[PDB]
Amino acid sequence: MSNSAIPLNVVAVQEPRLELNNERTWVVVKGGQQVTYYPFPSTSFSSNQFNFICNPPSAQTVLDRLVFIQVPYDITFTANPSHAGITENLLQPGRDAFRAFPISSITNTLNATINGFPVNIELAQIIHALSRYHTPLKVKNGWMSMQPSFEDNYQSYRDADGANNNPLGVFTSAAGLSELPRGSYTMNVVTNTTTTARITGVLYEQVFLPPFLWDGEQAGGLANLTSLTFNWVLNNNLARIWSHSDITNDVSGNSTIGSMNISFQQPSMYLGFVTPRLNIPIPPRITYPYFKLSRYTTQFQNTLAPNASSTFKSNVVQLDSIPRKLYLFVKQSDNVIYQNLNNQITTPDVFLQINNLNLTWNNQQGILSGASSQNLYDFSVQNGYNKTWSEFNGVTQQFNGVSGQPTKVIGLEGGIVCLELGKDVGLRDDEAEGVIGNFNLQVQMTVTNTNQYVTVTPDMYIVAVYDGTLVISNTSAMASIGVASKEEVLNARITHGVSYNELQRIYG
Amino acid sequence: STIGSMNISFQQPSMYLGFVTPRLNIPIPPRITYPYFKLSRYTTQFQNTLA
Repeated sequence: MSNSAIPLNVVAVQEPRLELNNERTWVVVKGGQQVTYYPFPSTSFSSNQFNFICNPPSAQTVLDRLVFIQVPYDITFTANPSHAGITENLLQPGRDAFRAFPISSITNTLNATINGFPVNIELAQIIHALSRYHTPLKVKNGWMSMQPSFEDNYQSYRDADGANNNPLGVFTSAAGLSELPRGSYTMNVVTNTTTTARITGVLYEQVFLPPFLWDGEQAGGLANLTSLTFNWVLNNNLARIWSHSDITNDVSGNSTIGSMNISFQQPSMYLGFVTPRLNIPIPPRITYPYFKLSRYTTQFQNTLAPNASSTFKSNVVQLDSIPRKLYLFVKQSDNVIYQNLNNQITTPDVFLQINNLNLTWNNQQGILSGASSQNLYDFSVQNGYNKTWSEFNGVTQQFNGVSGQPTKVIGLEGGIVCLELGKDVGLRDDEAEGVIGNFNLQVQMTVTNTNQYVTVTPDMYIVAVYDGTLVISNTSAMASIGVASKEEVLNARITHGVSYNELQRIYG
Repeated sequence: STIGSMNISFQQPSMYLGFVTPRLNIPIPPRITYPYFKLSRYTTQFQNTLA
């Protein structure tokens, strides 16, 4: 051991097949008696709102963190003339589904108030890019499975047919022990003929936003609150829930569906409340981790396609405090796909392919500026990305065997960079991962539309998550942001117990 | 719209002030202090639309 250079320290370890001794301590697991579940049916449901005001039973009972709602719903489709006709059922075996996750992207915003100081998030634009980012297969087959859950991986729906991974097919045709497509999801079909379809069922969507958690891994739920209450609002259009394929819409048209309408019934939330036992007392006041994520967004006028490139920058913003990490992507814009609804039902979620990204932290200018688009995909996947290289940088050749038909190129749906803000952006001496303040940000990024048809005006999105303390003591909910002092950040002694990998484990 | 487009001129604008002079008997202090408020507007425009 003390053979080489600077000598080391010796330790020995027993192989797994044999200890055979070590100190084996019997461990009685105990948690409070009486864990019970309630179904709080929403008071004051509407067509543009849902409001669930529910009160904790005792205020001495901890409230478990996973929460979800269920909405019974009803849609009627009908055929437009022309395109007409028309001779196939208005709903098609392989060309039709819910968008994922349905009752989510449809909702404009969600805000739950605890204790009650409100913590709210933006669910329409935030989520579709938040989904890719932290889930392993283990998770996407667990909790995440209650709502349609298969993300759009073709640049255009029309192309997909008929692949083995067409994002909206029947259950049969997803290989054993894997994530099914979104035409897997169960619901009654009361009618289905040409000129008319009409469907019914019930969809379970879990709530996102902290401190309610959509990871499987759990942590001590919020006690000792005195009243909590959720509040959705859905943006007007509501044709966004459904999905479709161009492959059937063909003509000078136009298409088969336009138009159709939805209807909800009594939704209800599902809360859960353990009780701790009279032996072990939980503290009068108690502190929780708390994250806020809020998106900043430019819109441009320039129109680029069907596969031509260009460059863009986004108006400066001044963060109050360093986000713990931020995401950046260029998605196809909102101003379109909110007109003449056929567009709403037949445009996938996917983002444009990135060529390079240079950004500026406070005053720096040109950060990362010389890192290859390949070299952007290295992190994450180190912050947990989860899509093969070919998916990022989305493009894929796939050629045809005859004389003479030119090979066909498909967009494979683009990428979204996430850069953890101290992990690989670097911060001036004596500046933590979240201290006030305040530093400009500006993202200058060149992009390319890889979707074969058609042109698209884009927008840029940048979603930054901040890390604040939140102390819920009944019945106040103070929430200090930028918790560490600038003097405390120098000479805060390092530890060798905690592993950094265990901190990136706690989402987030 | 019918209206487009007009042209506006001005002439010779004049201000009016009122100057009092206090009684010779009663004296005014050589150094006075008034309250003074200062207004200043900060603006951030974001370029998104909603309708």
